[PDB]
Amino acid sequence: GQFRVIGPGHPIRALVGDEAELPCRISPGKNATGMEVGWYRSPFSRVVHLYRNGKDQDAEQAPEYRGRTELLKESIGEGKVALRIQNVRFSDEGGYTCFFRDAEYQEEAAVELKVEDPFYW
Repeated sequence: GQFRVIGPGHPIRALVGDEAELPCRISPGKNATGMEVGWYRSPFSRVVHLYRNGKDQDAEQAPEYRGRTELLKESIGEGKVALRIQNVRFSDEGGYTCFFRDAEYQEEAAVELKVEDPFYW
């Protein structure tokens, strides 16, 4: 085996109508720009976002995420990425799984999203 994939040890907190950033990275950090990086949605494992061969693969993500997601690559050269989901809604709450795949090697990490409507604060 090679690297492990890890996410934050806390849930991500987002507000309805705003953006949420779900981070994940490989450890130890190394260049992931050339790897396949993906995010899937619990519990049917629908694809939230898939990056491969240096491109976001719009056609491979589930229809509902089209136009709502971006993979932030600022730190991908150091093995870290963040899935940015726009216009968050309560239905986005829950579990997500991130994965980094290098050739035949792949690892994953679980990320949880909590959502609140600030109007009701």
